[PDB]
Amino acid sequence: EVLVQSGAEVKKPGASVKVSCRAFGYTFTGNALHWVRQAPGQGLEWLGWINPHSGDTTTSQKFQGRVYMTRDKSINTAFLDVTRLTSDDTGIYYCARDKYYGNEAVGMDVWGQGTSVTVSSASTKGPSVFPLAPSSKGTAALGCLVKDYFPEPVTVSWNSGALTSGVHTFPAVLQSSGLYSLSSVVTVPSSSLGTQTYICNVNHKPSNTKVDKKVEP
Amino acid sequence: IQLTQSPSFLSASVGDKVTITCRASQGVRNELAWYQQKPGKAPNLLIYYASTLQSGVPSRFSATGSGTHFTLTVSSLQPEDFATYFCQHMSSYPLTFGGGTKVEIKRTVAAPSVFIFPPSDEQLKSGTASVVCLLNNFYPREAKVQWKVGNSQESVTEQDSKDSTYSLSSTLTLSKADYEKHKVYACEVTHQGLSSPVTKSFN
Ligand SMILES: [Zn+2]
Ligand SMILES: [Zn+2]
Ligand SMILES: [Zn+2]
Ligand SMILES: [Zn+2]
Ligand SMILES: [Zn+2]
Repeated sequence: EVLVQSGAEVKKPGASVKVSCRAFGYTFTGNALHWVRQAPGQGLEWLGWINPHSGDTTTSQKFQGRVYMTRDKSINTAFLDVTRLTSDDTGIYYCARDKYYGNEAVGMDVWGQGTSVTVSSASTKGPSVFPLAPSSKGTAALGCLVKDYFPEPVTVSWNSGALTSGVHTFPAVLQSSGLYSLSSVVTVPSSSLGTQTYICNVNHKPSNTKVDKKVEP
Repeated sequence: IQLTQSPSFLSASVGDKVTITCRASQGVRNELAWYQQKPGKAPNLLIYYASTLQSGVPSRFSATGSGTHFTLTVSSLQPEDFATYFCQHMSSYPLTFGGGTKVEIKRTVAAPSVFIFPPSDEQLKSGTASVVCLLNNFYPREAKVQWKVGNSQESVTEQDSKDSTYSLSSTLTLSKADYEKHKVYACEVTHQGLSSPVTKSFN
């Protein structure tokens, strides 16, 4: 019993996006379907729900006349259309099946994997990776600074995955420029700076950018 | 029709009995649900009809509610259980989710290890410079980084599954206008695990 949603979207402000949800492993017309969104770092917002049998929809008043839900019985699929897009609409959108005990909202049972939607003026760009250089000359810290890439995500590994015990990878930050930057760091003993040669692997698939870069003092 | 979830952040240890609250500003007629969400994943249903457990949920979870007051109780917290918890009401439209309650693993106070990294030469060759302050492995998570003698942005890690601590990366960024204040740049770090503020610098 599974809900498979469509892939991540990147859109300019004022545009429109259609997100799809396909149901597997249970009969589609038996349960209402909610749409819920979560902006990063924030909580859950209910957009509305649809009855895939009747085609009935209830949209939360805030989104009425902007957001639309439809369905296709043929392909056991639900649609969400968000129009007149704004920065406020950046986040992950989930479809979730209600248990619909008693033909009523009861609780959200099966969830989709979610669909990331990003809304910005910005254009696809690979990151600039900068060394964060070790000093003195006890214990020290090394890293990468992965700057000004769009859109999310990127991947960052140290010693090409060889040591995961010391690594702290910080979430990126949406800059006033409109592009993302994050930092990656590791802690090591400070006699090791002359000896070991430090790997840095960064993958930004949206720009299809793969980057390896090394940090010494 | 507002749902207030309390508290917003809770600190607890394995084996702790723990209770979480949801107040509705008006009566819901037991049409109320509780969700658990681990970071990166989607929520799971825990409770419906505000006291009834979903199939597959451990007995250590319990809930009750009367009128405008609803509670979720874990009889003994298990490591699996540190996550964020949401309430949702079905009473009428819109169906609303509570703000959330994050439940974090409580540990002993630990002071951060502070580091400062000046911009790269390579970064300098791009016409832009960023100075970074790294706070490694502290607790609790409330801490203060100050840059000045400018506008900066901070980013925090998750709680370490191994050590149960936090880390912070602050980035002070000036390309625009070698700051109208240009001598010594520094970051003062305030945390309650430290005697008094720790400072790091160069140039
Ligand atoms: Zn029919
Ligand atoms: Zn409906
Ligand atoms: Zn109201
Ligand atoms: Zn009912
Ligand atoms: Zn660390």
